Amino acid sequence: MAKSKNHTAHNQTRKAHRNGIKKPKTYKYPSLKGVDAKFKRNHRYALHGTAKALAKARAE
Amino acid sequence: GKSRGYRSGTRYAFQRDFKKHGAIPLSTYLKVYKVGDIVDIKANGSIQKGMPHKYYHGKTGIVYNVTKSSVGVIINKVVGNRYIEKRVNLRVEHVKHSACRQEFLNRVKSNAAKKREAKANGETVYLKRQAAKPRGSRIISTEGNIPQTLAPVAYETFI
Amino acid sequence: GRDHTSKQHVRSGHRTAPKSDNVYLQLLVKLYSFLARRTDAPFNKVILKSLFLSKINRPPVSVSRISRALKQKGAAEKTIVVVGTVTDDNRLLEFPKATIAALRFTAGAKDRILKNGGEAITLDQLALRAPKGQNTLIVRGPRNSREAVRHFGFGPHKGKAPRILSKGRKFERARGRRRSRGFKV
Amino acid sequence: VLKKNPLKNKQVLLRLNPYAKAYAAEKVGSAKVEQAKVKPSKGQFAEVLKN
Amino acid sequence: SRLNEYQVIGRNLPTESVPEPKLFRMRIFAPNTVVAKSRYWYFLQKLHKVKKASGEIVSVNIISEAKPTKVKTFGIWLRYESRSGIHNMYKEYRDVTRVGAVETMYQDLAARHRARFRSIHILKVVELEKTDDVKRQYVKQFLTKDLKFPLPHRVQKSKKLFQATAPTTFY
Amino acid sequence: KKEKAQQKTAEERAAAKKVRKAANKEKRKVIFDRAAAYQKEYTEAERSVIKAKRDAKASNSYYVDAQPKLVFVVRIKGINKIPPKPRKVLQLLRLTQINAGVFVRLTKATSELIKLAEPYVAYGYPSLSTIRQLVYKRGFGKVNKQRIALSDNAIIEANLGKFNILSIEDLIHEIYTVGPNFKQVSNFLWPFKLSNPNGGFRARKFQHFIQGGDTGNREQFINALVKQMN
RNA sequence: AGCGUGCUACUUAUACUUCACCGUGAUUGCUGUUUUGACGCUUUCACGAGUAGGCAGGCGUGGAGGUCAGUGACGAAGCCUU
RNA sequence: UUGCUUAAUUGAACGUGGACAAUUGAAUGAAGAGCUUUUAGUGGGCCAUUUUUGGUAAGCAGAACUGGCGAUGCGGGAUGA
RNA sequence: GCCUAGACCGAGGACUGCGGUUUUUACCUAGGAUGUUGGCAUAAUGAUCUUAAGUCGCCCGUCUUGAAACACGGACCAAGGA
Ligand SMILES: CN[C@@H]1[C@@H](O)[C@@H](O[C@@H]2[C@@H](O)[C@H](O[C@H]3O[C@H]([C@@H](C)O)[C@@H](O)[C@H](O)[C@H]3N)[C@@H](N)C[C@H]2N)OC[C@]1(C)O
Repeated sequence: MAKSKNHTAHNQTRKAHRNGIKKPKTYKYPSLKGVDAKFKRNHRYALHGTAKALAKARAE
Repeated sequence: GKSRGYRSGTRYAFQRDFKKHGAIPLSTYLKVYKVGDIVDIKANGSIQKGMPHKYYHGKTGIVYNVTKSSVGVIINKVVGNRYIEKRVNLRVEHVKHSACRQEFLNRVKSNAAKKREAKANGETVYLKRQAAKPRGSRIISTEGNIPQTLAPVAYETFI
Repeated sequence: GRDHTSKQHVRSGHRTAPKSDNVYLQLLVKLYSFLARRTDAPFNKVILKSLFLSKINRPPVSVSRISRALKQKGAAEKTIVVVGTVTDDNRLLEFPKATIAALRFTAGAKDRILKNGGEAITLDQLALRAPKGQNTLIVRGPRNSREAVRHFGFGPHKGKAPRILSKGRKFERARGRRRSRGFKV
Repeated sequence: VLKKNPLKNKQVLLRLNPYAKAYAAEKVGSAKVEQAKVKPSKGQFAEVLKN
Repeated sequence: SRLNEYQVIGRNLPTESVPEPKLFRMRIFAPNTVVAKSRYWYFLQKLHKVKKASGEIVSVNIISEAKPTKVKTFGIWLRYESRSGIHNMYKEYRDVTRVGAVETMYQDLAARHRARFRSIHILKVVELEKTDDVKRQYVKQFLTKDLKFPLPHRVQKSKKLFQATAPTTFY
Repeated sequence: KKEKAQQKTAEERAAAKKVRKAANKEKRKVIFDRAAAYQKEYTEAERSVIKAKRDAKASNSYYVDAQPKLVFVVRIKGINKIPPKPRKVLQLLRLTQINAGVFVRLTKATSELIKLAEPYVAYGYPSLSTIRQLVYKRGFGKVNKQRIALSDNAIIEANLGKFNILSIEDLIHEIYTVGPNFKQVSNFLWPFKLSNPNGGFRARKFQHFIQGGDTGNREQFINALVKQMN
């Protein structure tokens, strides 16, 4: 009495291609989330030291 | 009812190759992966730890993280009208360097060498690849090669 | 028939005139439309499009942001240009002598500029004394500091502000926000 | 305001292609070709007739 | 006018192992050169294991009738496909060119066997030089002594709708 | 005052154009000599191919012509009921209406492109006169995203002069002999908007030319079709 | 005037080509002549199917502020009328 | 540069300074690209070729890709989503 | 290269451009039709109404995958009506 259509993927790719399918956008610096914590911890100190060394070198 | 478990439908994809069962040859564990390498994902059925999902079997991605026994690979997956950045942790038994990249680096080296040669020689070299062109003209001799006539053959039965 | 590669009859989607009905704003638009049409100085085209902007797209510019703009290397003598309102900032310890061109000055901002020997001038005066926008510096206010912007893109793990009328312990701090109440998204 | 076919309008033809005057005046379209009467197929190529 | 006879000569593309590939010729009855080269590649792909992509056409040439105003009897050997199988057959035609006899053969197998052009392979067309090489009586009866015959019941084709005189069929 | 100013302004125009015409007279010499040089090399190319064929017959050899480098592709199918991949291919060839025609340089990449669109196009190898007739009658240039008639050599030179294309005959030469800047010249040409053929098509179009239809490669008969449609 | 096949011409869709006109979108230029319209004028090109639905520009009705020192018993409003 | 790593002056990641400039490293195209807010209707579908399941089968029931009808007139199939 | 038979159209509105003939700051077929002649203005000419002929045209609204439906509401008109 209420038997109806169960499932179909008809028209679904047509809908997806109206405004997609968009590639995700890339950046020069990726987020360091999910990167190994030990590496990320030391990478903080390396970037900090580089900034100080460059600031000192620019000073003299 | 229906069954949609984690490894459903992987009966053949996760089987080992014929007469290729048993221990992993150690070259798998001696390869070195760096962040930014391009790797192919292939599940090894004998290593149940750090496996890909069946979706990532046969996909290729970028290494973004390196741990004790595994790498993190970035994959783009289509979900509806856009891609989603996926991050998968894979033990190195399920990963392999991609060969096309090493070929492309070969081309970069060769191209720099040629441009340096032309620079130091006083000429200019064109370095874009080109698709196959139509062939040019040519003259064919008949010395020992008189054209031989062929005809369609009659029908025959071999029962 | 045509196999259209793009959508037909699409308006550009950029505002080509102020929605404002102010006659004096339209006088300024007339001036800078002439200037952008006859001068090929990029400053005039930028000023022309800026006059079209809506109120939220012209955030107020504080005098402290102006003074930080004037501390750039070589910018102490520039004419600061604001297409919008310049507001006063009492957190500012000191303000220098400067020329500022703006649509509007609040009373405190104008008093502060004039007391330090500066010049608070309008955009037609700027056009008369810098028809190409020579030695100008355009300063824009913070667009994303609006309170409405806190609630844009709200969703699980997005870390945005919920749309809520009261704030307190009983208002949306339970299930869904706390692992002790089920889950936390 | 009106596109004129150079293949039909002579003035537009000469406006676009000045060499059209030299082509016409030199009768390039009906130019004779000097050469000798030859029959280069009389040998093996006559295998067009039978193999 | 439907068909012409062509020769088509081709070979494999030269390679390091085989710098001088053999040249192969075919005699093709086709409406134009595009169809002629297509037929050549069709037959070369069926006989030898060569594809179009690895070969090249060397020459395409009209083969004209030697004696276009000499009455001839031709024997034609055919392989054709019916609705139910594949058959060989031999028929005879009278014409002044090979192309004329081939066009007649195509019409004839269309008429009597419902055999379309795509279903027929022309094995061989031979000019029958002797009266003893002519086998079929439907052409043999036109090779007899002092042949003559009337054309009874001539129907004249009129240029008007209405005729003021009674019809006649004398001739 | 108005009458004297216009007479004063007209004589300014007349004096100014007396100088431009001198400066234009030198440039018209350049394009004249180029077209004279192109005509010479076309005839020299034709006679040399004839000579090489005749020499091959004598020396018991076969001369194989250089494979065609150029095709002209006409869309002869309407815009309804096209599968996605040939539809995209036809869009990438700028063939977005029935009876639109473009020039395509032949390589492996473009050959596979045209392979995809085969049951919707008619194409072949255009002759020199066909190219000239198409460019002269239905030649339009893409100037600032606008279809502009190629009615003056100034229009051609202001848009392709940086590629050493200064005249309509330079453009025709660059198309016919597939030159270094075939890409820019062919993309500058708006897709040709042809009529239906005078005399119609064959009884049924949408099957290959080989099987008696109208689609695919017809290899010298594209010129007869274009004469029907141009 | 049936069936198989080849050919020549011919017929005609809101399709294609050229031209006219309407609209939409873009586009050229316009202040010592910008001059009482610059929300205007002007050069050029492309495009036009549509339910549900969205938006835009307009037409019409009762009443209100302002204006036309507006119409009207020499006929307002209403109504009938190739 | 680093607090990570190496027996190590080994590496890892990110850099300073110097070299390579329009063939910046395949084709074709590109009424341009990117970003944001907000809200309508809808959430019964059906048909055709091919693949395909249950069923003797069905103008039957159920999936896959595509194109359509629904939402669409027009020329043709006499008539017909 | 030349000769030759018909049809449809005439947008724009001082000049400005590109070319051509050079006889020359002139002329041209070269940035869109002009010349000339007859008739009529008590009229041919155009527009609408009625009707005849040719051709095409099922009853709207609605729910629906699908309506002209042997699915539902609607005899007609005015005023009210979300
Ligand atoms: C080589 N495999 C073929 C596969 O190519 C395909 O063949 C189609 C064939 O089915 C189509 O034919 C189909 O569609 C036509 C019509 C509606 O187009 C019908 O007349 C026909 O009955 C129907 N079988 C035919 N027109 C093209 C082939 N490539 O489908 C059949 C197949 C056996 O799987």
